[PDB]
Amino acid sequence: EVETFAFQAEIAQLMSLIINTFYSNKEIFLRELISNSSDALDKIRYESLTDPSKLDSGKELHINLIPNKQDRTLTIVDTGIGMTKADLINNAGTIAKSGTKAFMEALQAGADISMIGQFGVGFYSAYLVAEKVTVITKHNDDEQYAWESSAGGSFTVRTDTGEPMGRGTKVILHLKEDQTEYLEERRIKEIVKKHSQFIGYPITLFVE
Amino acid sequence: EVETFAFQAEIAQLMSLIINTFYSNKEIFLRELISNSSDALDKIRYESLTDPSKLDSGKELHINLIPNKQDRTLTIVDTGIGMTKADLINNAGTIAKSGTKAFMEALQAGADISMIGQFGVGFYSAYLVAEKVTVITKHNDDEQYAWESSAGGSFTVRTDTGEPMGRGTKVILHLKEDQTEYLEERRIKEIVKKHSQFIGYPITLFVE
Ligand SMILES: CCCCN(C)C(=O)c1cc(-c2n[nH]c(=O)n2-c2ccccc2F)c(O)cc1O
Ligand SMILES: CCCCN(C)C(=O)c1cc(-c2n[nH]c(=O)n2-c2ccccc2F)c(O)cc1O
Repeated sequence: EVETFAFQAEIAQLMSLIINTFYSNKEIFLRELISNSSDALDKIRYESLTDPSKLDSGKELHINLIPNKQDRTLTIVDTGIGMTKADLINNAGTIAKSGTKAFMEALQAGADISMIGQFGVGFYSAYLVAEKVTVITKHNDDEQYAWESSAGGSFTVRTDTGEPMGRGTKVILHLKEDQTEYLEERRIKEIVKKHSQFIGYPITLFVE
Repeated sequence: EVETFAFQAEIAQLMSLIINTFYSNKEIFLRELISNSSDALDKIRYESLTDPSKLDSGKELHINLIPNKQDRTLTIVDTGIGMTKADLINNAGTIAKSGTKAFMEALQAGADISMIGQFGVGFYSAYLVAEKVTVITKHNDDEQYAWESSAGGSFTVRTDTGEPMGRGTKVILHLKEDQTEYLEERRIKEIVKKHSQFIGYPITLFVE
């Protein structure tokens, strides 16, 4: 039921850098995850133009931010196109390899960690604030999958037995003990207003 | 052979704004066209992972910048995924409508024309420097098409009888008389270094 995969050398090295480098501007993880969600929403919106049945799994195109102080998690939910099992493995493999190489070269040349998104590896900035990331995803052409990594050079993929989401992606950030500010309403509002004010989909910040 | 289409009200209004508003920072058109080319290159690179035959129409993934002082044109060529006839009409229609609305609202609120790309309508910044834009495109699933507009509320689409390009998109900017600086080698190099230094594909500036 649970499949374990080794990250390739470059991605494993990038994840180690993100976890271990001293960098105070951690708030940029939110902008990267929202940007990825917006891109997935653009994809399903575009496909629905030639094929309206693509929206049978859900018409609403939105992003939800769900803080949970009890579980110490910040969840980013979108109703985008979602990812197939192959998409998950390819995005944690071949895509993340070319992106990492180009980004790590720039960091050595004097670039900032905040430019990560320009290299297509923005998702991995989640490890600035999270000790573990769980991704639940559902694409129209596949079953619901759960991807997870606490870094450490590996990730797991399993079919998800949880509540069906219709279509889209849910990124569950298991926050580091010293990073609970990202569970606070005013702090999340501040980051969204600063970095994601022009996203073309409604962003709802859930209250506890 | 030649089909004529009316732009919808919002896009026609955006194109008029771009042509008539006083805005000195025109150089941003290049960044938007290179960004679109990079996105199309990401698309074909991703599709080729599950299907390597997608690269039968060309393996090289690059961007070429071709100035022509005689014809007063700056051409941006890419070997990206290209666009089908439907893609051309949809990108000049439904996609450009939602993007325009969101962008024009921001401009009224105090935003800058330089943020156009965040709204998915970055291509239309070409009209800051061009009096006419011709687009030649070839997608694996369709024939070679020529799209053209001098704004004025309409665009044409025809099957292209020119030289086959294999796969990708060619954007031909017919420059305004006072915008010939964008044909100069040092000026193009300056803009690419400033705004497109981290693009993940080789950018070749052709010499005359
Ligand atoms: C195992 C590594 C993957 C990490 N995750 C979850 C992400 O990057 C990520 C992906 C999507 C997504 N759904 N469908 C789709 O095409 N994308 C996508 C979007 C932008 C770049 C690439 C993408 F695949 C999302 O909505 C939200 C995300 O945070
Ligand atoms: C009639 C209006 C269209 C204007 N043009 C030519 C562009 O926007 C434009 C489009 C592509 C392209 N090829 N394939 C594909 O998917 N794209 C694409 C990329 C980014 C956003 C949307 C896209 F369709 C390109 O390589 C270069 C471009 O300058």
